[PDB]
Amino acid sequence: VQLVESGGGLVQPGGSRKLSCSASGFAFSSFGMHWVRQAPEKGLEWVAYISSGSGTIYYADTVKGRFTISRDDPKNTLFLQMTSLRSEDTAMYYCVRSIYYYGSSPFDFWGQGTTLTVSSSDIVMTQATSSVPVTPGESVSISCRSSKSLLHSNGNTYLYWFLQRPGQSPQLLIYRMSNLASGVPDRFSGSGSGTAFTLTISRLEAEDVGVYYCMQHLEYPLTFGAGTKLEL
Amino acid sequence: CTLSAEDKAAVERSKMIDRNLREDGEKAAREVKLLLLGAGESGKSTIVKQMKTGIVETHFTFKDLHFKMFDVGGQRSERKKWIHCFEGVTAIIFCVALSDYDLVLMNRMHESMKLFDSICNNKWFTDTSIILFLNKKDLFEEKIKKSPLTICYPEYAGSNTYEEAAAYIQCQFEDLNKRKDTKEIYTHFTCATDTKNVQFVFDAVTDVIIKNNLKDCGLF
Amino acid sequence: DQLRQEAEQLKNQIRDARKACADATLSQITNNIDPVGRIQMRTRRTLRGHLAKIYAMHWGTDSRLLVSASQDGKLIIWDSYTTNKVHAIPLRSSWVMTCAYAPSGNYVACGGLDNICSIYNLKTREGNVRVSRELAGHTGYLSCCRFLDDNQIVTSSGDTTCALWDIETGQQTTTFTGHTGDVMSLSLAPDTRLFVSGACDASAKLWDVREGMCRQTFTGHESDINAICFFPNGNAFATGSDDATCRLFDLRADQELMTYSHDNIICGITSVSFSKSGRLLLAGYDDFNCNVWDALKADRAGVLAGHDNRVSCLGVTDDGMAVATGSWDSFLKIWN
Amino acid sequence: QARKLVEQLKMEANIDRIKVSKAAADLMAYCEAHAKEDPLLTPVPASENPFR
Amino acid sequence: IPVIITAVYSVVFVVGLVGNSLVMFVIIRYTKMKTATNIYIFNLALADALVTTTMPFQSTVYLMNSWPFGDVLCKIVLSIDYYNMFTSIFTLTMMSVDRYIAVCHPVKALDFRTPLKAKIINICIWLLSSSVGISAIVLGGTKVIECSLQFWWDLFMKICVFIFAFVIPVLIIIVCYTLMILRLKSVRLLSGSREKDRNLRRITRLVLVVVAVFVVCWTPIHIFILVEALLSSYYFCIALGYTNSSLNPILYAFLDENFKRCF
Ligand SMILES: CN(C(=O)Cc1ccc(Cl)c(Cl)c1)[C@@H]1CCCC[C@H]1N1CCCC1
Repeated sequence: VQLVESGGGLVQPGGSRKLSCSASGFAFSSFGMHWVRQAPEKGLEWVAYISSGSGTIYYADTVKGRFTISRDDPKNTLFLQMTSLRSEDTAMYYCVRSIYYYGSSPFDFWGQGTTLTVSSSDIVMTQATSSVPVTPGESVSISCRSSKSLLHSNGNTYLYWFLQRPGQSPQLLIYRMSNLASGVPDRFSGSGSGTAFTLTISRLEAEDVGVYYCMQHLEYPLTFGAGTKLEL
Repeated sequence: CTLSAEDKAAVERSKMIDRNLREDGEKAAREVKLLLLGAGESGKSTIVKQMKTGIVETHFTFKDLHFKMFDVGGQRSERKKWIHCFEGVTAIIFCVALSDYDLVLMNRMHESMKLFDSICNNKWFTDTSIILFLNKKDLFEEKIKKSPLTICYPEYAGSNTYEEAAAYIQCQFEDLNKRKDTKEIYTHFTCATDTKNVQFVFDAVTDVIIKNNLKDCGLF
Repeated sequence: DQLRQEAEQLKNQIRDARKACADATLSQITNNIDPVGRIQMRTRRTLRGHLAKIYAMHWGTDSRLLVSASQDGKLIIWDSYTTNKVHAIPLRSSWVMTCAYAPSGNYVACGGLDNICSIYNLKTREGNVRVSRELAGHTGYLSCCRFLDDNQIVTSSGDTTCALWDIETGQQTTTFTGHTGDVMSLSLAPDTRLFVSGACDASAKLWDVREGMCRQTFTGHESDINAICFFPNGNAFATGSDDATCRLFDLRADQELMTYSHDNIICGITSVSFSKSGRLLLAGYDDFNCNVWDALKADRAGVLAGHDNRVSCLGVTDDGMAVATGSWDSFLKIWN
Repeated sequence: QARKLVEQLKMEANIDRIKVSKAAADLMAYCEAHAKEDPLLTPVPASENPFR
Repeated sequence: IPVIITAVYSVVFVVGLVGNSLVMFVIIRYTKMKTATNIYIFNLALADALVTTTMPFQSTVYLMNSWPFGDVLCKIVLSIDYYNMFTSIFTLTMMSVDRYIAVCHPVKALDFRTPLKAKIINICIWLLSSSVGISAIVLGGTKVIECSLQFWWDLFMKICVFIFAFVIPVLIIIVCYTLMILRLKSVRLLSGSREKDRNLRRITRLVLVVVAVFVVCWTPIHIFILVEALLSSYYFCIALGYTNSSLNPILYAFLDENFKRCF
């Protein structure tokens, strides 16, 4: 399974551009898809969402009415048309797949990322920790706070943990607090109680060093959290 | 909406699955299912070949009508335990070799006669039409010239000609249709080099469809 | 000649031993306690989407998802709580009479008139459900299948034979051949070391998985046994037959204990299941409604009326929360 | 075929069995010891019912 | 005479309401709404129930010889009356066409006569009748005060109503049912033994009963409308139209194979 992004580049402010992500390796038509952007030095920020069959389309209030997401299911491609490019729209964009049924694991695979440089009620997720100094072989706990309770009536606590290694796209570790992803070592663990969550690593190698992000899927617009860098 | 975003997307996925299921089940309602039956030497490999382990499924088309034939002769198990899978079926194509009136496996014609009697009066086919095929009519014509039909039916008492003998055999087979007020039997004489059975099956199935949607419309 | 006389003498010896072991009747002992007053289970959920007769259903081990097989070539996985279809698997052959859910939950199995047991992987790196293995070694239709674990499955066929397969290689590692009539049902023990299988010869044979040979034979019925089920304790089982009768056979006693029947019922039984405690025996009859019997007193505790056709399949959750009944009218019903 | 049936019958005959009263009491005890954990035997309140 | 006709009006209104309600209840509870026939029957019953509901207003107008309800009620009552009449007539015509397609074109009816297509057909019928009702509500004014359409234009409206509510539907029903009966005569199963011939005669009798009821209960009122354009008789004829609307479900249910099998 792979998601290869294309587009980006240098765009004059006030212009327009189309980002196209080609999906190859999975049943594209059954996956909802997201565009999530990351500023050149800041953390992640959700942009757009289109469901399976294009029956549900959401945008961020920072881009609502200006961006347009679409999907070509027979051609297996995702499109994001960006119009009237502001100077705050320069970022690296990741196309993310997410399928929603019982027991599913959304946000499981992330795209490579396409860069875009332009020449010059929400739930707030807080990651107080930053630049934590760590050593291999120890145990490290990363905390997270939510403005609103992510626990729902059905019993799910829509808190997602992502690890972004230096020079690589973010990857999913926990897709609901205490639900470990697939292909992730058993050392990673997730816990939470209401609006306070904790990701624990009992033993760490040199591979799992990077920025740890928290995302909420309780309600849109899917607010991320600030980075929590881990230093070797 | 008292639902989460994930739960709403799950509901949307279920709705898409429902739409696909409805489309699939409406595609399968316009196809004609025919259950093919017969004996070992009755002859149904020619019938399957002409109008073209586990059970075998044949698909063909004729006059914008899609036909599925279910050859279940390979299931050498208790027929009582899997025949109800074909309860709702358009017609039963029953093949019988009329040239084996003297052959012995217990005459083969008698074996076909009891098999037809069991299938026709089955509780699951109390209203399912039967298309009766009598195969190898040239072989029967050659055989009846020398050997009289009285080998199989001692109480025949009829002319030893192909037409009269074939009519007697057809009447004997059709007389097994107990309570002939709800179901029909479309008897037909075929041969290896004879391509008209597809049209006969099409006409019988058209009559069955007319009756079925007359029941559906509530006119009957 | 002499061998037939020896076999008759051995059968007489077995019958005499069973009669000697018949110290009393379970009915006499259970007559001293209060029965269940009146079981009243209403249709909590109604799952629709099947467009043909439903022939088999199986609950998941989490007892929230359930797989259902129908003759339109469809295998639907239902979220019983919210009544939505998690998966809809299209089958290569629409003639299916059984379906199984893996205890882990990663796989499902199905089979029927194609004499093949197909295994579908639910959790792939892609977004679909694909067939992983096609176990094709039986000579008759497949009547039942039950996952021993993620890699072992036992299937009973209409060729009077059961088999234990290795899904990794697809070759039946063991073959159980002692039946004279078509095997119609299976029931794994709670510890999954031995199982029971009822056949069309009115006989239920208990086989041992590890050794591979028949361990016990029980004969109390008059017609084909269409359904078998294992008691939650594991030392008893129940068989539903075509003479409108359920029978509770024991293992150590090696003889029948109770006979669930009534003069008002003359229709066969298609499926049986037990409550979590084993006090209720649920049997899906041909009279369009299931019957709930007091398994200790042989009293009809209740009726699960509400189906418009024959109740083919019927299951109970692992926590005993709900009872799912499928039927030939293409609707599944969850009762509580 | 006859020899195999004779051997199977001989193996079945030489099987230890207990009194029917003992097995009946075992089933009775199992049913009595799990009566509390049985939602179908007595309906649970709608608060604890996942199907409502 | 006025007492007898008023009692007749009350009787037909009550019978129509009860029969229509029972028909929808049966098509919703006794049997499922599968197949196109059940949907068509339910829609026709709903339209006929609407006609029966607007009948007592006409009865009260005849009794009091004046309109006390005012323009606000007059507009909506006239619009809903036109709506219900056109929906009922178009649903009867669509049921006739449905039966003709089922019998004479079975292969095409395999992919045409799905319940979904019945749903779109019924929605289109109700939408066309809603367009007619809108055209009526635009000019549905009020000006002894008599409620009527306010606008030679009235002659054109009457001619359009007569052509689009009696002539075309009657012609379509007669043509379709005659062709259907001929095809049934040509059918081997229908034209077989004595029992099969009896069944064919029964089907012909039912079709003729439906057509005769429609024609004999709709012709006199349209004849009066056309003749007077070019007071007891007018109300008797409109009562005959109301009886058509009320007793169409009665024959549709009591003389139905599905209903007879169920009951
Ligand atoms: C008479 N009529 C009206 O729309 C006028 C009108 C309506 C209501 C009231 Cl209460 C009054 Cl006083 C007058 C229509 C059109 C002509 C033929 C059929 C009539 N109906 C349509 C269904 C059955 C009766």
